[PDB]
Amino acid sequence: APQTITELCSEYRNTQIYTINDKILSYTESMAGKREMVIITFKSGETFQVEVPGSQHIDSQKKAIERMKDTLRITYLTETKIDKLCVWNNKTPNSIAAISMKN
Amino acid sequence: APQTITELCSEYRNTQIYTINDKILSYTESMAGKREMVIITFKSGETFQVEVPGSQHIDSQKKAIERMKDTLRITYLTETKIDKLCVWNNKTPNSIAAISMKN
Amino acid sequence: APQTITELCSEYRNTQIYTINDKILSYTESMAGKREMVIITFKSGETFQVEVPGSQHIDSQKKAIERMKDTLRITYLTETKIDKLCVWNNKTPNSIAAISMKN
Amino acid sequence: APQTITELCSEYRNTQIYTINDKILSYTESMAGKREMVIITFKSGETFQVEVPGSQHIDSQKKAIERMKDTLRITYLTETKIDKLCVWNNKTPNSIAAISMKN
Amino acid sequence: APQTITELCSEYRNTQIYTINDKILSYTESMAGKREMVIITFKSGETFQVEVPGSQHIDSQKKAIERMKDTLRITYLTETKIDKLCVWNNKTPNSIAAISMKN
Ligand SMILES: CC(=O)N[C@H]1[C@H](O[C@@H]2[C@H](O[C@]3(C(=O)O)C[C@H](O)[C@@H](NC(C)=O)[C@H]([C@H](O)[C@H](O)CO)O3)[C@@H](O)[C@H](O[C@H]3[C@H](O)[C@@H](O)[C@H](O)O[C@@H]3CO)O[C@@H]2CO)O[C@H](CO)[C@H](O)[C@@H]1O[C@@H]1O[C@H](CO)[C@H](O)[C@H](O)[C@H]1O
Ligand SMILES: CC(=O)N[C@H]1[C@H](O[C@@H]2[C@H](O[C@]3(C(=O)O)C[C@H](O)[C@@H](NC(C)=O)[C@H]([C@H](O)[C@H](O)CO)O3)[C@@H](O)[C@H](O[C@H]3[C@H](O)[C@@H](O)[C@H](O)O[C@@H]3CO)O[C@@H]2CO)O[C@H](CO)[C@H](O)[C@@H]1O[C@@H]1O[C@H](CO)[C@H](O)[C@H](O)[C@H]1O
Ligand SMILES: CC(=O)N[C@H]1[C@H](O[C@@H]2[C@H](O[C@]3(C(=O)O)C[C@H](O)[C@@H](NC(C)=O)[C@H]([C@H](O)[C@H](O)CO)O3)[C@@H](O)[C@H](O[C@H]3[C@H](O)[C@@H](O)[C@H](O)O[C@@H]3CO)O[C@@H]2CO)O[C@H](CO)[C@H](O)[C@@H]1O[C@@H]1O[C@H](CO)[C@H](O)[C@H](O)[C@H]1O
Ligand SMILES: CC(=O)N[C@H]1[C@H](O[C@@H]2[C@H](O[C@]3(C(=O)O)C[C@H](O)[C@@H](NC(C)=O)[C@H]([C@H](O)[C@H](O)CO)O3)[C@@H](O)[C@H](O[C@H]3[C@H](O)[C@@H](O)[C@H](O)O[C@@H]3CO)O[C@@H]2CO)O[C@H](CO)[C@H](O)[C@@H]1O[C@@H]1O[C@H](CO)[C@H](O)[C@H](O)[C@H]1O
Ligand SMILES: CC(=O)N[C@H]1[C@H](O[C@@H]2[C@H](O[C@]3(C(=O)O)C[C@H](O)[C@@H](NC(C)=O)[C@H]([C@H](O)[C@H](O)CO)O3)[C@@H](O)[C@H](O[C@H]3[C@H](O)[C@@H](O)[C@H](O)O[C@@H]3CO)O[C@@H]2CO)O[C@H](CO)[C@H](O)[C@@H]1O[C@@H]1O[C@H](CO)[C@H](O)[C@H](O)[C@H]1O
Repeated sequence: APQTITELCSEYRNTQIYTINDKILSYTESMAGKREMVIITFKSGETFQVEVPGSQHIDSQKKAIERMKDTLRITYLTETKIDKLCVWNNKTPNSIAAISMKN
Repeated sequence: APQTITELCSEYRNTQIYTINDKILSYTESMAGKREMVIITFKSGETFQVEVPGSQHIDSQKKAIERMKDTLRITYLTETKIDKLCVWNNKTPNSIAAISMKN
Repeated sequence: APQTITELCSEYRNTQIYTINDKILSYTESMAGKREMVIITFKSGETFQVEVPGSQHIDSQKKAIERMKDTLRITYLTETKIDKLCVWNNKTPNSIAAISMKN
Repeated sequence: APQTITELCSEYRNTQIYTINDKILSYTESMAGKREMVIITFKSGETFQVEVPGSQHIDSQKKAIERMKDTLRITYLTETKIDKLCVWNNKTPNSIAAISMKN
Repeated sequence: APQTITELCSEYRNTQIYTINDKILSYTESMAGKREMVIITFKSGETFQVEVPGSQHIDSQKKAIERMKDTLRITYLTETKIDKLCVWNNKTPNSIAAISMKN
């Protein structure tokens, strides 16, 4: 298994590490049908999503998708600095694969 | 996928953006049969619901409805300022589709 | 849909509004078989339960029962003032149908 | 339904009330197979478990077991004083049936 | 049942106690397919994982794996000092079996 977010991110195609080093500026959550998703933005202007669950996801990802949304909300609310995001860059906005935080 | 709440809200009919820019004044939660719902009010006087799950909801929305209720409670309790709500205006009170918070 | 706890509470029989305006004094939680329930008391001496799930509950209430117990715990722990409780008065102690909090 | 932890505890065999009146000293959580359990200790030296789910549990207890572990963690982390524990004394360490907290 | 993390850890093969006595330095969470996992590091330079769920896990562990990831996040966020980790040493990085915290 990978030992860092960067190492994990390299195990995939169409991914890149964004070094954020900042707390989340805005949190957006939708329960509208077909748009069950979370959107986060930063001071940098960069916007990121957790995608709507769909056929691009395998079973093992369903709970992890829910976990990521849980993490984004509590990260937002505690003003916790996110270190890095591993994101897929074939989606608009870029889609969150992994998150890291340092303290 | 949409990049902001406003953009997401535009992908639906009978929706409008309320710019709230305030913490939640009151939180009401019900486990009474056929009224399994949350109601939030603001200082502005405006009241909003998360609807009882029903036939107007698709399967993908069940977990998101529960998420929205989770978010409203923790938002309330932390006195977090809500920025915008995307709501359906063909329900009374208006029904929450999406929420945003800025920091 | 109702716009306030009081309005919601009036849609049912054997219910009444208790104006609490206080934080929870004691929180009791049981995982003993047939007594999977939460009990709360106040400084006023009044005691309230979330009933054990049973045949008086419809399916849509299962998740809401669990939510109400979640809310009672976090409310207790944060010393959050409860405003009102809608309770069923044909149970001993009185059984929680809805809760409100103002800030 | 019972109105206090003590009253609830008396509806069972092999149970006793421990008056703790203290915050949790240590929290131990295991995800090892056949040892999916939580252990808590106190300054008094007394140790308590939430048992591994097994055939001694009825269906209605599955969620309540998970709730009890949730409560123990958040209680530990907030340094919340536990008042009383209703425990089964036919297990080693004694097994948690109910918990109460006063404020 | 075991009464301490050390005692529990001894009921398994390929395990060892790491005495950490420190808060978590970094928290990494991934929802990428086949890498649904959490990684934590410490100031000591030691890295640990909660493994991706797979055939090495029995059914009773599914909920416990999710709980462990919940605990790591909230532990990280509250800067709570971990005391000990029971870890499997036949995985890279070492894989978390149990955790303890003292206060
Ligand atoms: C790049 C891509 O299409 N990914 C989609 C994936 O396709 C699989 C293979 O992609 C990789 C990858 O994601 O980069 C290759 C990695 O080595 C794998 N990494 C690890 C650590 O296992 C991952 C991983 O297995 C999956 O992501 C987990 O589900 O997959 C890709 O190389 C392979 O391509 C085949 C192709 O299918 C076939 O038509 C052609 O004949 O040959 C190609 C070259 O071999 O296909 C793999 C699956 O068959 O498939 C998943 C569903 O399994 C998704 O569709 C994924 O798309 C991304 O999904 C993300 C969410 O998980 C997110 O939405 C991204 O935006 C999507 O692009
Ligand atoms: C307006 C309406 O009745 N919406 C109900 C919806 O109906 C479907 C179509 O809905 C839209 C919409 O809701 O605005 C159109 C959007 O482009 C869609 N957006 C996206 C991003 O896909 C949404 C979305 O797919 C759904 O909301 C997700 O469930 O749907 C609606 O336009 C369509 O109307 C047809 C009509 O049926 C047909 O006779 C006629 O010839 O063509 C019309 C369009 O040209 O019907 C669609 C259903 O097949 O359906 C959902 C559940 O399926 C809801 O019932 C929705 O009502 C709202 O539900 C909300 C909660 O999700 C909330 O309760 C609101 O108050 C409800 O009005
Ligand atoms: C009062 C009562 O007995 N409630 C039980 C309920 O019975 C149903 C009807 O009750 C009402 C009510 O609770 O006030 C009537 C309301 O208008 C309804 N309000 C709304 C917004 O929907 C509610 C609501 O539907 C339910 O609470 C949700 O399940 O129900 C009751 O009037 C009706 O009695 C009829 C009977 O059906 C008929 O055959 C007889 O001959 O005459 C009566 C009078 O016309 O029966 C309804 C059910 O068929 O049913 C639910 C289960 O669905 C429960 O059993 C409920 O008991 C309460 O449950 C609470 C928690 O949910 C709590 O434990 C209380 O202590 C219980 O009394
Ligand atoms: C004491 C005991 O062995 N309990 C096990 C239980 O057995 C049932 C009866 O237990 C009581 C009890 O716990 O004291 C009696 C109480 O009045 C009941 N209280 C309420 C509110 O219902 C409880 C309760 O029903 C259950 O605990 C909920 O699951 O049960 C016990 O009296 C009865 O014993 C019979 C025996 O079966 C029969 O052969 C003999 O002829 O007469 C005896 C006296 O009537 O059996 C009852 C069920 O068959 O069953 C549960 C699960 O079904 C557990 O096995 C329980 O063991 C405890 O489980 C705890 C966790 O829930 C914990 O791990 C303890 O360490 C276990 O002892
Ligand atoms: C060492 C190993 O490979 N363990 C895998 C396990 O194998 C079972 C036995 O493992 C023990 C153990 O892990 O120490 C023995 C303990 O006494 C048990 N402890 C308790 C408290 O009950 C545990 C426990 O029951 C399991 O973890 C339950 O999930 O298991 C192992 O001794 C036994 O090996 C046999 C072999 O099968 C047989 O061919 C040969 O003739 O004799 C051997 C030695 O007597 O096999 C047992 C299974 O039948 O199986 C589990 C899944 O059931 C895992 O695969 C486990 O591998 C580890 O899994 C961990 C996560 O759970 C982690 O990822 C580690 O990295 C894996 O090594």
